[PDB]
Amino acid sequence: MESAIDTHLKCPRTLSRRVPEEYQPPFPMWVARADEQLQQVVMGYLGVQYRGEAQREAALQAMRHIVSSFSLPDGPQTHDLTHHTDSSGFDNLMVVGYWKDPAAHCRWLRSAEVNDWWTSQDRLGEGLGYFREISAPRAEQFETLYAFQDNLPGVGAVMDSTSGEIEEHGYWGSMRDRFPISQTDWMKPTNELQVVAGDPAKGGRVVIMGHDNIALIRSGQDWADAEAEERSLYLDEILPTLQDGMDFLRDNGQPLGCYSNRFVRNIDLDGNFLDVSYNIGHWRSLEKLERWAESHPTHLRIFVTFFRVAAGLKKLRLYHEVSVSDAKSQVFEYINCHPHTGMLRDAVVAP
Amino acid sequence: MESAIDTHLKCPRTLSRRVPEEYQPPFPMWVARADEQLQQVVMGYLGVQYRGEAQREAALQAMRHIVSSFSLPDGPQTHDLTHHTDSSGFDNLMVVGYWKDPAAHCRWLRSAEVNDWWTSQDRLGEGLGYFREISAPRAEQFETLYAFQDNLPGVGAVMDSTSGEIEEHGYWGSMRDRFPISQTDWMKPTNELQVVAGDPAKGGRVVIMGHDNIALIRSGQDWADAEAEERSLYLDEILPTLQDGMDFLRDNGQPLGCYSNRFVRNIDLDGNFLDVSYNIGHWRSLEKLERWAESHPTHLRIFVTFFRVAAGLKKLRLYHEVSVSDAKSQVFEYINCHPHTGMLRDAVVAP
Ligand code: HEM
Ligand code: HEM
Repeated sequence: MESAIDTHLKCPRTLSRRVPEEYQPPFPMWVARADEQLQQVVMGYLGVQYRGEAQREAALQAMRHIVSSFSLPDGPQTHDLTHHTDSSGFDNLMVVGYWKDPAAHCRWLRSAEVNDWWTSQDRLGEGLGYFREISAPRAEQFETLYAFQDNLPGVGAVMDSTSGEIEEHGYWGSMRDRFPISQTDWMKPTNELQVVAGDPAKGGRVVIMGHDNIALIRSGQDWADAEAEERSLYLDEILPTLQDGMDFLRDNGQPLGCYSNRFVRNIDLDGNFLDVSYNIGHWRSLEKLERWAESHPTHLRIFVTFFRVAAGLKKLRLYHEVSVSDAKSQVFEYINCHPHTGMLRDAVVAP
Repeated sequence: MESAIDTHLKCPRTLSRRVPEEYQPPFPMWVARADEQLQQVVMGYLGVQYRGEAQREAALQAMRHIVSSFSLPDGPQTHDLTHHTDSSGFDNLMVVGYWKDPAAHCRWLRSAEVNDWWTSQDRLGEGLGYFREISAPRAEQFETLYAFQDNLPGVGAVMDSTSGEIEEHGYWGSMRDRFPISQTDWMKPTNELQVVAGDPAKGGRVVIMGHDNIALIRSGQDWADAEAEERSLYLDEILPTLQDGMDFLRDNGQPLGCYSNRFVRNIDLDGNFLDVSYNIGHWRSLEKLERWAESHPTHLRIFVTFFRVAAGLKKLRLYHEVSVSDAKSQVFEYINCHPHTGMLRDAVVAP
């Protein structure tokens, strides 16, 4: 039994864990580890938005261009591509790139080939929407939790190794306790999403300024290796409730502090689906997310199922990563996207 | 004319500059430039404190040990060594190291050679004080201003080049306007310096937790190369008033939000003085520092002299660097130092 907080990130606490030192969790779970060299990661979501069959091939070709850009020097270490249809009826292709070094990310982003493409007036006449939602949490500002040990997805893939079994899980509040910064910091939101260039209502190029301690969750499901048994457990017994939860956040999240809820399925560059999905959730604060996860019947129903089946699990892969970031480490930019896209929906015009 | 804010760090402003776009400064001044690869610097002040002639040789040797540690793998790019006698009558040797990569800094800090020496029980029995005051401002969170273009000292030494003449200087508020983060952030202090291990009153090992937006100023004077004329201008006409302002901050700074004011002179490892000095000032916020600089007769007197003599200066080198940093990027640690040392003085015991 180990703490989820890596030894180099342990600090004298000025805030207490939810559970006492004697706490033992109910079943094994693991976290991603990295040594002191991992200072900050960059999580970059790049999207292509389109409407209808009419624009499907153009969208895939734009996304091929973006993914190809990841192969340029200082591109991300790892990436994956997803699709979802939003509540406005628009299709959205999203690729996430992970960097383990923010200087490399910035070299890539500022490079002529990348920046000339993104800043070109030509992006405005292509009948597609494009967007960038980028955050750079420090090592202190994220946590991961896996129900398995090998082949860690998402941010875990850019870290060094897997921990042994960790103490801080199996109770509400445990996510927070796994963030090293929770030792001393409440992670409170300040200020608001703010429109700082363009107009969300009118398309074109729009820049949304972020705010400190926006929480971002990627919670994922990978059933690609499951046999008939675990495949059925997932698709028949977990997914229908999860879908209800994701629809709920998508359609009713605004008053709860859920700025954007996407429920996405991995695809390849031909647009064929893979048996892997995840939520991408942007929240005003970690506390808002905590409230929903611990009280909504959808999440509570699947939480119970997990506790019940966790011991049997062989191939079904369930995990999450959650992070917070500083305003100074966030980018939210949109080109010809509809007004409910991502952080456009809740951005404040004149705070 | 150029902006002080480097092109990659310009943002849509939500806070306005103090002067309008048409403003032209009264005389030329320059800043340090670095490209997008410079993400964050680390400024590490490492000290050895002693009292009396009886501890002098032991203190110089302790500092030789510390300076020799900078040659270890992932040591600082640059460093310099200073002496001052504090108001408590203790002598203080301080070496500053600058890193341009925080991962390198952290590899060095956590290395067995460095960390075993710092954490050893042996440190407590040596009749000397040791301290570390380390901060890591992002590129957005510091500014430099030089009255010259070549051989930039301090943090400038780890940056890439010197700018052309810059717009944002010559008025109160210009320091603030030179910080890229001032485009959107008031840089307000939150919370307080807090004792989180040990007891400042009782020596031994003491850890002080920082707070967001502590301001750190290094304002320097180098007359080493001045011929007759500039040597007299400095030592006869500037220094006596500067000394009065430094004594004021040292002895009367607490109510003003100056946590620590040190006026130090460079030395070699033998303790021979060099003709270079600087202030090392730690302030609750940039605003507190602004108020003092723009209103105190000492600083105002030398400000005026500078305006008068700036056109003539050839060899006398005057400059500053000012930074703010996040609580999560600060270290304030003390071993057997007296209770008025650095951040021990104003640290709150039970906030
Ligand atoms: C297959 C789908 C899911 C299942 C079976 C599931 C189940 C669970 C379980 C069992 C835990 C506690 C883990 C532990 O500490 O050992 C947990 C934590 C959590 N889940 Fe889910 N979950 C799923 C999807 C999601 C999604 C899509 C969200 C998005 C909001 C979410 C939000 C959370 C949060 C915020 C926590 C941390 C609670 C805390 O520690 O305070 N979950 N989930
Ligand atoms: C020989 C010593 C010094 C001289 C001749 C001097 C003079 C000046 C001058 C002329 C400026 C305005 C520069 C410009 O914007 O063009 C300035 C700015 C400033 N100085 Fe000094 N100074 C000296 C030392 C110090 C020291 C030791 C401190 C430490 C507190 C200090 C604090 C400041 C601050 C905070 C500003 C920025 C004011 C603002 O832009 O709002 N100075 N100084």
